[PDB]
Amino acid sequence: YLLSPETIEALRKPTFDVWLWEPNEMLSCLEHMYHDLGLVRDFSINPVTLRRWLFCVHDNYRNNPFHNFRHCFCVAQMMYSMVWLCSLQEKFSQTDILILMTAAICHDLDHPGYNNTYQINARTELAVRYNDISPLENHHCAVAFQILAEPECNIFSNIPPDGFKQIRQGMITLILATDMARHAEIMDSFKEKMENFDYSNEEHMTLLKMILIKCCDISNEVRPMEVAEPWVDCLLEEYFMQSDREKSEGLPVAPFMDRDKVTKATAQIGFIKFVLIPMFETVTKLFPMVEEIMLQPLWESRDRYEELKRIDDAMKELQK
Amino acid sequence: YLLSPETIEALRKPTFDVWLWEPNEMLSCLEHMYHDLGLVRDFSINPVTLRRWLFCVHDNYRNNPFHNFRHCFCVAQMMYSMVWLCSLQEKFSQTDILILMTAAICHDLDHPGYNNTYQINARTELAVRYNDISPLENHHCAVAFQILAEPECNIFSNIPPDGFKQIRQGMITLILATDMARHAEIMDSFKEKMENFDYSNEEHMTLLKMILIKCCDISNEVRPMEVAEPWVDCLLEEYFMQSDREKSEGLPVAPFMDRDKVTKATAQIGFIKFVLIPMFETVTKLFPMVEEIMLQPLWESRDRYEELKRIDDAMKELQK
Ligand SMILES: C[C@@H](Cc1nc(=O)c2cnn(-c3ccccc3Cl)c2[nH]1)C(F)(F)F
Ligand SMILES: C[C@@H](Cc1nc(=O)c2cnn(-c3ccccc3Cl)c2[nH]1)C(F)(F)F
Ligand SMILES: [Mg+2]
Ligand SMILES: [Mg+2]
Ligand SMILES: [Zn+2]
Ligand SMILES: [Zn+2]
Repeated sequence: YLLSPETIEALRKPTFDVWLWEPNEMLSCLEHMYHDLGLVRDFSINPVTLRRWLFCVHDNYRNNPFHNFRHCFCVAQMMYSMVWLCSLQEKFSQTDILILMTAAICHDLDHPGYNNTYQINARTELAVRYNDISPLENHHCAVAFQILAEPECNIFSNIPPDGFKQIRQGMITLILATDMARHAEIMDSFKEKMENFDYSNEEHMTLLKMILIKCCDISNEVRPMEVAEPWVDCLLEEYFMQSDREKSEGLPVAPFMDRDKVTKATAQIGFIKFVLIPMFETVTKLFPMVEEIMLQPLWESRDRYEELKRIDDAMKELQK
Repeated sequence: YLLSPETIEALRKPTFDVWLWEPNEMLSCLEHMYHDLGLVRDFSINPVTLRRWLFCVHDNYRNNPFHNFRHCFCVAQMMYSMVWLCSLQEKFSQTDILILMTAAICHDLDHPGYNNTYQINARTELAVRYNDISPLENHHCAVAFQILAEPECNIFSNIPPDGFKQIRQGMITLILATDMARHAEIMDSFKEKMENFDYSNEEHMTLLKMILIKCCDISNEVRPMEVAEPWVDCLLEEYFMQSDREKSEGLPVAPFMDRDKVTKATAQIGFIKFVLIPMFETVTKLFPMVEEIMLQPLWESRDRYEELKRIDDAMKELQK
C-alpha cells in the first residue's frame, strides 16, 4: 500500500493496468489522487477521514462481475488520467475537479448487477421507489450521500455549507448523467454547445463535465487490448445472469444480453463505432491531445474487432 | 354510512361543502365517483377492492393540519367537478380520466407537513433518497404504487400490463407535476401549446392533464368563502410549524411562511392574482364554462381579501 514512484507515474496514463492490483492497493492509488490533485489541500480534507471514506465507499460496492469496486477504480483512474492529459486544472476550478473525481468513485455504489430495464420490468423496490426514473443512478447517488452523512466518512466536513450545496448538486448531475438511456440527449446538448463552446458559460461546463464522466464510465476500450478485453467478458457475464433470470421469470430479454445472439465482436464493433468513437471525437475538438492518446486505441479496438468478426463469419460459414 | 341522493347530486359541483363529512363518508363519495365515471366498468375494478383500496389510501395519509386525507378528497372532488363542468369525457379517454382521478387521490400520500425546501435544507432522509429532486412528490408517488402493489388494494389487478404501464407513467407525471417549484415551467409549456392547442396531440394532452391536477390541487379558493377560508388557516398552521422548526435549527425561512411577514390577506391576494387567476384564465380559453363557475368566485375571493387587508393593516398599526 506504498505506491512506488513508478506506479505513481503510470497512474496518470490511460495505459495503466487496473488488473494488477488488489482493493487495498487501489484504495491507496485513489488516496494518492486526492492529495496529488491538491483536493486534500484546498478543501481541508482530513487525510484520515479520506482513508475511512474510501473503505466506506469500497464496502458499499457489491461483488458483481462488472459493476464492482474495480470498475469504480477504472472510472476514477481514467478521470484522473484525463485531468493530466487535457490539463483540466487550467480550465476547471478545484471544486469541479473534486466533483469529477468524487462522482466517478461513487457513480455505481451498491449496484445490484441488473440494469434499469430489469428493475422497471420486474417492478423492483428501486423502480417503485424512484418511479421508473433512472432508478439505479438515483440509488447510487443516494448511497453516496448517505455515506457522506456519516461523520466518520464525511471527507467534506470542513467545507462551508455553500460549497457543499454546489458539490452535492454537481455530483448528482454527473452520476445521474451516466444512465445510458440519456446518451443521445446529452450528446446532442453537448454537440450543440460545442458549435460555439464557452468555458465561462456554466451550462457548457456542466455538459462538458457530464460528457467527461460519461467517457470515463465506458472508456474500457481506450485501454490496452490486454486490459480492455477481460472487461467485456465481465459485462457479458453479468448480462447473461440478467437474461437467464428474465427468461426464468418470464420477463422480456434484450438481444444484446441473449447468449444465442450476442457475440463479443459484433457487439463491440457497433459500440465502438457508434457510441465510443463519436463521443471522444467531440471532446477532441476542445482537447486535441485526446485524439492521439484515446481515439487512437479506439480505432485499433474497432479494427481489431472488425477483423475479429470476419474470422467468426468465415469460421461459422465453414461449419454449415 | 350511505349517501343521500342530494349529496350525490351536490358532489358534482365545486360548491360542495367538503368540511361536513367524515372519512367514511368521503371514502363513499370517492367510491361513487369511480362507479359514476364508468371507471369500475371500463377497467373491471373489483368493487370490493375499490373500497379496500380507498381505505389503504386513507390509512396512508397523515394527520397534518392541511396535507391530510380531507385535502386529497378536495382535489379528487374538484377533479370530479371539472370532469362534468368541462365535459372532459368527450375529449379524454377513460384511461386519462382514471389517471386524473387516481393521481388526484394519491398525490399527497404520506406527506410529513414540511415542504421540499425544508427537506432539502435540513438534508432529511427523503431529500437524500431523491437527490433533492422533488423529494416529496417522488415519495407520494412511490407510496401510491407500494399500495397498489398489495393485491388486496390493487384496483388495477384486472388491467392488462400494457395498460398498467400507461396508467403508471401517467400518474407519475401528474403527481410530480404538483411540485409548485415547477409551476412557472409548466405554465409556460402549456401556454406555448395553447397558441394552437390540439386535442389529438399527445404532448398537448399531457400538459392539459398536468394543468388540470394542478388546478384541483390549489383550488381551495374556488369553493364558497365559508368552505375555502378554513383551509388557508390550516395551511398556515402547517407553515408556521415549519418556520418555527427552521428558525430553531438555523435553516432559512420562506418570507411567505414568516410569522412576522405573512398575513392571510396579503398572501392570498398575491397567490390569487399571480397564480390562481392566471392559471384558470388560460384554461378558460379552452373551456368557456370555467369562467363563470370558477374564475368568478376567484375574483370575489380576491376582492374580499383585498378588503380584509385594509382592516388588517389598520389593526396591526395599533398592536404597536
Ligand atoms: C458489451 C456491451 C456493449 C458495451 N461495451 C462496452 O465496452 C461497455 C462499457 N460499458 N458499458 C456499459 C456498461 C453498463 C451499462 C451500459 C454500458 Cl454502455 C459497455 N457496453 C453489449 F453487450 F454489447 F451491449
Ligand atoms: C397561503 C399560502 C399561499 C397559498 N394559498 C392557497 O390558497 C393555497 C392552496 N394550496 N396551496 C399550496 C399548498 C401547498 C403547497 C403549495 C401551495 Cl401553493 C396554497 N398556497 C402562503 F402562505 F401565502 F404562501
Ligand atoms: Mg452505472
Ligand atoms: Mg403535494
Ligand atoms: Zn459505471
Ligand atoms: Zn396537494
